[PDB]
Amino acid sequence: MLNTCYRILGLKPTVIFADQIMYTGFAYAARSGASVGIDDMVIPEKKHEII
Amino acid sequence: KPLVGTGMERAVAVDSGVTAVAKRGGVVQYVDASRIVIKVNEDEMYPGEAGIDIYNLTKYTRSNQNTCINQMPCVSLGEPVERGDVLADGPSTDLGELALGQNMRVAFMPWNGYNFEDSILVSERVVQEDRFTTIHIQELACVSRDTKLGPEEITADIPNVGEAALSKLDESGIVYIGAEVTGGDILVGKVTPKGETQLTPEEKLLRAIFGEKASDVKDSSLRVPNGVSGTVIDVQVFTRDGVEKDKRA
Amino acid sequence: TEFLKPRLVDIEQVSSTHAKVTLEPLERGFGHTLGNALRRILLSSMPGCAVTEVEIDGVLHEYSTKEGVQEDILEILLNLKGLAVRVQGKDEVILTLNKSGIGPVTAADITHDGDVEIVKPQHVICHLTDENASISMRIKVQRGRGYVPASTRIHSEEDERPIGRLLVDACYSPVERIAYNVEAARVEQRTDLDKLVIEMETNGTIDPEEAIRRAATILAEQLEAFVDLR
Amino acid sequence: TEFLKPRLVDIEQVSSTHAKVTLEPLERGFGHTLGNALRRILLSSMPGCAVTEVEIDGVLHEYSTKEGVQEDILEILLNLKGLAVRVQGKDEVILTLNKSGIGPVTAADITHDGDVEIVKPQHVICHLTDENASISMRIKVQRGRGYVPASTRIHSEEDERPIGRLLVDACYSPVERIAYNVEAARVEQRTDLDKLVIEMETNGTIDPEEAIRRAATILAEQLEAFVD
Amino acid sequence: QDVVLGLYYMTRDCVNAKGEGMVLTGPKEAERLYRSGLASLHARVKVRIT
Amino acid sequence: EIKELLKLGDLPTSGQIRLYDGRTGEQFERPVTVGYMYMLKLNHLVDDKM
Repeated sequence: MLNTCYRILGLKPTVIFADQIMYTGFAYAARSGASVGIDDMVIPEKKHEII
Repeated sequence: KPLVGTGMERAVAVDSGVTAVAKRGGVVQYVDASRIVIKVNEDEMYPGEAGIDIYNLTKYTRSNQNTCINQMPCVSLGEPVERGDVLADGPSTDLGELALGQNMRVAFMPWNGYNFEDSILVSERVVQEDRFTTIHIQELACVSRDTKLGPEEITADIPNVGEAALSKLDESGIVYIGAEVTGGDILVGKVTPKGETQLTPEEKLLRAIFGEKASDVKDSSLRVPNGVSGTVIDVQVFTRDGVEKDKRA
Repeated sequence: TEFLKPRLVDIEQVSSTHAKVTLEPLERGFGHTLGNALRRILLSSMPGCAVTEVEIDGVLHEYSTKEGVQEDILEILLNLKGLAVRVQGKDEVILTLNKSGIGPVTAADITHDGDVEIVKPQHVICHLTDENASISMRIKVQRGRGYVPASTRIHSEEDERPIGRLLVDACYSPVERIAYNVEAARVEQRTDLDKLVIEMETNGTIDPEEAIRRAATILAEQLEAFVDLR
Repeated sequence: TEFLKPRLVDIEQVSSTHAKVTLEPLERGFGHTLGNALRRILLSSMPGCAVTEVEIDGVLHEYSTKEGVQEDILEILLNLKGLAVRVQGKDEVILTLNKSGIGPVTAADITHDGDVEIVKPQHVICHLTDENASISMRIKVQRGRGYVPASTRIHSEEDERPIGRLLVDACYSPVERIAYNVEAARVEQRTDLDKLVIEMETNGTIDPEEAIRRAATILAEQLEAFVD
Repeated sequence: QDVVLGLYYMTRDCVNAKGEGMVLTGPKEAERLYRSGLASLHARVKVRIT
Repeated sequence: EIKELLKLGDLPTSGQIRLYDGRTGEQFERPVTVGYMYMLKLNHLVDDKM
């Protein structure tokens, strides 16, 4: 996206774009609620069957 | 105390020799912030001596890393204590168990990038409880030397000074116990001998305009380092065996 | 405008510290608009009386020790931060406390001022072990708001610097926990409406209902800038 | 109380649709307290006029086709949702629209009512390809607030609902985008203060500055129950 | 890190969810409906963008 | 054992709680792990660095 933006529009547009991408990225990443529960680390059904 | 420990907590705190554990079991005859007095039971107590152990707890003083060292009593007045029990807790110990840091309600989620690369977002409520507020114990020293020109001494008489600087000092030239200090304020007044001094024309005129003719002695008073600010908790004076003393000494 | 104003319906005061305040009818979206906007003010802006300065004889700093006392001086200061106090007329009162002998020093040992209420007279302030031991101090209680630490107060006015006055963090704000619940109010036709239940959990003194009225009035004081100036 | 009230400083109206409103001085923490509390009201509670019901002849449902027309009927309904309309006296008006021949049907082809303003007469509503083709319809514009779509309307009004009545999601709310920026206001001593920049974007039926005063006035009217 | 994750969350789609197959004037009405609580960031929608 | 202890505390089996943004008041889009982590204050303090 940034390379495209650069080769097309130029420098100014990219710096802005790059920042805005970063800002919305962080913001919406935080809105997601993204966490690290231990039920998030799902072991497959049949591990004890394979080993 | 740590809510999420291993059990090794007490073992560390006790064996470190930073806490004060009971040599003999019995009832604490007297509790105090400075010391602990415990009465020994008949079975343990020796028949020869009286049988009352003394434990003068190490109170707030310095560390090798310039931090606090305290021993608070973890026992109540007149409490029955068993042999080998923690009587006073150390600087990082709680009911004998190790207490290095503090536990708190944490939540894993990003926050407008204020936790970007492992960056931490802490509540003001943590700062309000002053719970992560650590104590630093610095030790600034002041040396009276014997130069080729003559001996140095330690008096309140310092040339080129504000009454504001000599306010926290006494007559001897040492800051009071409990006096708050800040970078630029002088802890201990010192003066060294000043030799053949070429008073530059612009200084001979300036010392002849306002006056205040300085004496034959240089200035080198120990002043709080530019930036540091705390409370003086104690001051200790070491002297050779000779020259008469300051009144504060 | 289809202005639909709410009305203070029920106040279940389960305890003088913790009390619920249900609110309806609220038009949709305003449940949270008010809910949080209020919460923010109710935590930060709410005013009360707290200990600012203390002064003990035979004491020069908060780090030192006093014989015949279990707690150190800092541990005493902390007990005086959360000392529940009300000051009726003035904004600055200096109460005196003398006590001795073997007794757990409570807030009832303080000589209460003509226009000063100590809410919790059983509140522990210090423990005396030796009977020979005697404590004497002067507690300055000022009125403010939010949280004013000693580090924010040791870089401002500071006229008289008397060696002996120990500054202690004064937790002026009385609200300790606040949280608002937004449930659904069902009207014959309006079933999308919501009710606002504010669960407030404060220290002594500042009454739950009185605090809500103080926070709403301060928000309306800030809004006179938007009614008048465009 | 150290009450520190703000004052409406600058209003840079870059366009009649989009206008910035800088605000200071605000005491710390209130920048967001107001910022969002306002945003929420300004999106949901602000009232406006929007198309509710439409009625086209030779048409029985919104899924069908009409010859001589590029757009489908749903595509037309969507153009009428975002049709900018003002109704001066009444709260319910039924405008009529007749047009024919090869011409991009605009909002100027609508027969405007004595007390009805079509803000954008160039607004596209339908495209006519055949010259023989002729379109005729009856647009009902009601006044409401927020967003009331057919899904949210069929969950609440389950009274009269006959076939043929194309329910278009009427965008009553005139604020389209609102977002507030919290910058730092520096006073000689107070350097922790903040300023509130609200970048709003309405349609034109309500003035940006006027809309902020409506959302602050409704908030003060809900505080009449709390004595002071 | 977060920036990339936050964008992936946004763009990535899901089945129906709240307000499937709705129809919007612009990308501003999409922010309007999501933050209004009447659409998920993962809803298939026929929007008109220029 | 941990999930059994959480049932005694009438806490969620998950360990993720329904969180609300303080700035705003509206809920976050989906649950977040909350609990008590014993953290430490390292000697590397900024007053001793800058």
